[PDB]
Amino acid sequence: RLSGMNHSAHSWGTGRAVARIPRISGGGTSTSGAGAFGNMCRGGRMFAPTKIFRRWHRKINLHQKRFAVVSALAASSVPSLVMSRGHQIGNVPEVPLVVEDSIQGYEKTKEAMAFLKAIAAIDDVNRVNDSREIRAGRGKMRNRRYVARRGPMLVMPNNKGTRAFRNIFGLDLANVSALNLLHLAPGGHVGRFVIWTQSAFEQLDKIFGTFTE
Amino acid sequence: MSAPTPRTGIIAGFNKGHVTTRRPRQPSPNDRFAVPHKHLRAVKAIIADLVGLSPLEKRVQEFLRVGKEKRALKYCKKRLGDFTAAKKKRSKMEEALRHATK
Amino acid sequence: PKGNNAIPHVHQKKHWNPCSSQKGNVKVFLNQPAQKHRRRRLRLLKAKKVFPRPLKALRPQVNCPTVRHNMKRRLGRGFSPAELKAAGLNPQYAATIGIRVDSRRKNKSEEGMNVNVQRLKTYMSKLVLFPMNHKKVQKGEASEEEVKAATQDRSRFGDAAVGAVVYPSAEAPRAVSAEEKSMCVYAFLKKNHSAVRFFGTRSSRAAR
Amino acid sequence: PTRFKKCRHQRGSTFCGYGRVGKHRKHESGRGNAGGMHHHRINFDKYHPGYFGKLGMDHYHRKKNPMWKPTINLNNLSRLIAAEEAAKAAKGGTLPVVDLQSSGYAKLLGNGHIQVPCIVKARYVSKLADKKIRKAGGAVVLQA
Amino acid sequence: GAFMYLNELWKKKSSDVMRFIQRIRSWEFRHQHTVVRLRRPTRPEKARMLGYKTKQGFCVFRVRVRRGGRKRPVHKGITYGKPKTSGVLGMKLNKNNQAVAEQRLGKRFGNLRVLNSYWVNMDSTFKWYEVIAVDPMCKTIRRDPRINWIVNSVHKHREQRGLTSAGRKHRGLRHKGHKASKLRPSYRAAWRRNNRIVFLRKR
RNA sequence: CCAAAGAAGGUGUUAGCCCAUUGAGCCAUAAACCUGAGCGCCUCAUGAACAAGCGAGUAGCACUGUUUGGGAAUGCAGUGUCAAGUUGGCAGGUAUUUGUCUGCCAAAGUUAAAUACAGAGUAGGAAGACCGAUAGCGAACAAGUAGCGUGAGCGA
RNA sequence: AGACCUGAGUGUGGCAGGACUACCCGCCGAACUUAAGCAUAUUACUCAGCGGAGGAAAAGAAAACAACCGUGAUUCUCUCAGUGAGCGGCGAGCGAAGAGGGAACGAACUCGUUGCCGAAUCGGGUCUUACAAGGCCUUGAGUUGUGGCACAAAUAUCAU
Ligand SMILES: [K+]
Ligand SMILES: [K+]
Ligand SMILES: [K+]
Ligand SMILES: [K+]
Ligand SMILES: [K+]
Ligand SMILES: [K+]
Ligand SMILES: [K+]
Ligand SMILES: [K+]
Ligand SMILES: [K+]
Ligand SMILES: [K+]
Ligand SMILES: [K+]
Ligand SMILES: [K+]
Ligand SMILES: [Mg+2]
Ligand SMILES: [Mg+2]
Ligand SMILES: [Mg+2]
Ligand SMILES: [Mg+2]
Ligand SMILES: [Mg+2]
Ligand SMILES: [Mg+2]
Ligand SMILES: [Mg+2]
Ligand SMILES: [Mg+2]
Ligand SMILES: [Mg+2]
Ligand SMILES: [Mg+2]
Ligand SMILES: [Mg+2]
Ligand SMILES: [Mg+2]
Ligand SMILES: [Mg+2]
Ligand SMILES: [Mg+2]
Ligand SMILES: [Mg+2]
Ligand SMILES: [Mg+2]
Ligand SMILES: [Mg+2]
Ligand SMILES: [Mg+2]
Ligand SMILES: [Mg+2]
Ligand SMILES: [Mg+2]
Ligand SMILES: [Mg+2]
Ligand SMILES: [Mg+2]
Ligand code: NA
Ligand code: NA
Ligand code: NA
Ligand code: NA
Repeated sequence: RLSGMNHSAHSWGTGRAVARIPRISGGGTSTSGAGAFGNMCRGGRMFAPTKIFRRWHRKINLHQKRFAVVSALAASSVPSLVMSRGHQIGNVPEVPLVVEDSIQGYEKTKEAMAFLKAIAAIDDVNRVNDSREIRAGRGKMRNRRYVARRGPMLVMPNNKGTRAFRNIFGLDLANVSALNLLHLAPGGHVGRFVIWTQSAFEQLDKIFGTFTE
Repeated sequence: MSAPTPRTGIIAGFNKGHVTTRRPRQPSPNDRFAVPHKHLRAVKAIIADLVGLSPLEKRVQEFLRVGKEKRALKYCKKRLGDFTAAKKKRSKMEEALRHATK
Repeated sequence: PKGNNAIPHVHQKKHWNPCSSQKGNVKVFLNQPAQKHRRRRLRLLKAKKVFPRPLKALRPQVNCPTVRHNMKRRLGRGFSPAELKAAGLNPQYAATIGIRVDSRRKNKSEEGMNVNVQRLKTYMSKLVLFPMNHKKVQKGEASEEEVKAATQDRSRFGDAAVGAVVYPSAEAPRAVSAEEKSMCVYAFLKKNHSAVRFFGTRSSRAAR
Repeated sequence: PTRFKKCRHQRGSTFCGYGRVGKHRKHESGRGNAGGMHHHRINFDKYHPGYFGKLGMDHYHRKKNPMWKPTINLNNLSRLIAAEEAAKAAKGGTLPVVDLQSSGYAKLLGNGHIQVPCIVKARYVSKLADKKIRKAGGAVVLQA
Repeated sequence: GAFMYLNELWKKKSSDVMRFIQRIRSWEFRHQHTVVRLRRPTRPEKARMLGYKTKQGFCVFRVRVRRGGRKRPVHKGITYGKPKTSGVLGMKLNKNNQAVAEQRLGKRFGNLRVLNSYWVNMDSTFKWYEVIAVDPMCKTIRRDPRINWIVNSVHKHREQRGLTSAGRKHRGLRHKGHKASKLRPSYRAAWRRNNRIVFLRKR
């Protein structure tokens, strides 16, 4: 709040043949008589300095949030929508992709990678791996140095079983009890590639309901 | 100790309100404030006999000696601010006059 | 122009905005999630520290005051000594076994006293009292099997032993009574209302 | 969003929709509701009549809990009854019981036709509501 | 006990004998200093009521304050601004003379902790209050559970922050509920609550 | 080829495997802290069962000033006047005089938490849809420096 | 002579003093501004000024709300409520509280009094591994009262 305004900086008046903008007081310095207190002056105060009262967060209706999540889930099951979103699903056996729950017992990232190759999500994983690169602006000067694509999202019934899958680059992990729309439709684009465990698949009817139930 | 009168169960009336089994008012340590204070009164009587009268009390006693007791009450009310206090002071001065005579 | 708008009463003529020359008077809630996390973490830490005792002390069930809320029930500050005596507990001892005590609260009826006495009875039936010395266990003190099988309540209101506050049950459907088909409820209610509305004037008219 | 505001369309206009003659000055008509009795009187009088003056008594320390008294009508009483109970409800038989103070209401008013007969427990009632519900085969039970 | 007799005797303050005693005492006090250390309180009953004990580490000081209203210290009685803030003589201090005496004693003797004070005498120009002080470095004080609290640092110069009884009186903390809603916990705190602009996150 | 490690720093181009990191663990500790109120000993405490009173220049009240949404006065201050306690006092938001009801018991004191940190510190962290060297702090740099004013100060 | 009352001098043992000051506590306190003028009002019980603490501070255990089927120290949050409260050249403007959902909460204690005791108290020596919440001694201080016990969460305590 004090930025640009921490000077005496009175206006010289109108008798002198200079503009009427406030000028820095004193002498013996290069800054003496320099224009101050203005968005146009060097070292001055910006127009409408930014505040922390700006509305950063938003309220969304609970039913609208649930509708959005339901629509993203419905769109994730259409192979053409998943294809058009960017994912490489040309070799996967079926959409929606449901696998057995034995993957929750994996302890090695190489077992996880073997399972991914077996179910043919390795194409999308390789897509994101090849897509990794350096960001294209000041974001990399901030803490956003690297970017990559999304890749498949593996959904588990509970919090267990992610040990072998946490370190795979390009694979996201999800819990069926807490499904995020920011991950079901990245960028606002519906049609994410989702790999369901069997238990997570069977929980879907009770989690989201039915048109009648 | 009489139990309180039961309510009627309707929103309007003399005993309006939901019907419950009312309990009597339980005794409290503050119930001893209304009890007469014999020892305090005796101490105050000794101190009053020792010290005598204040100017307010002298003026009120002279007002009461002559027939003017309403004027004594007015003077007490002006000096004390309250009509109850004025009446209490006038009654105390009347009792003091009777005690002085007898 | 101005047109047809509401007359504005926004109430922002004081120096609330933090600018140069003004400290401001504002309150932002940017630490809300961090404070929620801190509160939950502190609650879990306190539960771990006071294990196996319930995190929240036992509280009575009371009726909300005004006529707008008197049909609602909630948790009180503490049990009155009358209720503790009826449940067979010393208030000073109950204050040591996790029961809140409130000397101020008066019991003006038997129903609100009986519900709280029942709460106290249930809590004392479910209570497990650890011995001061496990070698010499006194009367009313738990055995080693109970001490080893102890568990912490850690509930938001500390009412797992006694349950939530009880409400009156809804009346079952029934048939209309013969007196109910005939009685004029509005006439009855209006008569009762007017009895109090015009009590003073009726009394004055009767006196004069 | 700033990219949708009129400031972006007026880049290069040099006046931003305020004119060369009149210009955009700081406070050309006062601040706030200034001049509601002079030089804004037409606006105040034609758009907000009744603004100026005094009316009625003064109720010092108004508590709104004592005055709480929501109302419900006879044709709306099916909102407080479950569907299956209204399925079996009929005049001359067992009828559902409605507790208005627990449902959030204090007075029963009685506008329109009552769709389902019942026994309504209410603090207050209208004479028309009482008569209509007694005609329809229901009842009102006073409560507090 | 004897306390009852002393209490009633000091409630009879307008009698002849008490007026004589108070006149002699007012003369004697008038011919003394502004602050005077005493061996024993002039009113032991009042001192013991307010917290004084005949123990080592308790001290009593009689402090004198001039009577009358405040005068605004403006040069030649000249004030600039609205005519509302123009009075020089009719203004009154928002702090009572008992608090002023306690603060003078506490500021003069900074090694003592002021506990309480009581009225003893007043004449046409002066007013006398006896202030109880405690030595925080005395073993008797530091080992007594009932006066131990005053050794802590939060109680340093409590009379200057208005935490004494007279301070509470002129702060309005003698009242509760609808009589002191804007004065609790303090008027500044109530003003902060009522005037701070609140920005909820999602709004 | 590694991954329970893909973590984003360095290194002569864009590095999981060049380096540092990224984890279980391991070792060492003034006091304090925590642990059948950890556990012995000496000493010292200590638990259970064998009638009257209650805070006086106070509270009022008057006048004046001030403060409050508080309005025939919400608090407070000055000065005058000044109680009750054996229709005891106080509050119950229109002044009076009654008499009923309800809640409470002023005029000593202590007290943790939840709360502030709107131009503070100490020791650490996490950051950011922020700024990017005329910007962001006055100050990315031997910056409150060089310099200026009798000085308060001003200040690249 | 002597006392004890009041007051000195000295020795001995301490403490105060300044900094900081964002927040917090006490005082003191404007004006620009707004009212399209201006004096009440507004700004604002705010800036500047003067004191004082702390990691928080202040507040805090009912001379409380209420008017209920009642509630129950304080503090804070959402709400009440920009209010069919109120206040105001009734203009510009201003503007709370109870109830309710919560956070927190082992939350309570101490003195004076009154009864019954009455030096049992406190300092200081000395001793016990100990400037012991211990013993012993001590006129040193205190009877112009220090300490104990009981006062509603109560119904004795004091022996053995
Ligand atoms: K919403
Ligand atoms: K003076
Ligand atoms: K003047
Ligand atoms: K409040
Ligand atoms: K790298
Ligand atoms: K009464
Ligand atoms: K305090
Ligand atoms: K605060
Ligand atoms: K800080
Ligand atoms: K103007
Ligand atoms: K003001
Ligand atoms: K509540
Ligand atoms: Mg700048
Ligand atoms: Mg670029
Ligand atoms: Mg034990
Ligand atoms: Mg335009
Ligand atoms: Mg124009
Ligand atoms: Mg003043
Ligand atoms: Mg308070
Ligand atoms: Mg032990
Ligand atoms: Mg042991
Ligand atoms: Mg007085
Ligand atoms: Mg004002
Ligand atoms: Mg006001
Ligand atoms: Mg009292
Ligand atoms: Mg983050
Ligand atoms: Mg440059
Ligand atoms: Mg720069
Ligand atoms: Mg610069
Ligand atoms: Mg200031
Ligand atoms: Mg804190
Ligand atoms: Mg404190
Ligand atoms: Mg105001
Ligand atoms: Mg004593
Ligand atoms: Na791009
Ligand atoms: Na990791
Ligand atoms: Na200082
Ligand atoms: Na609340």
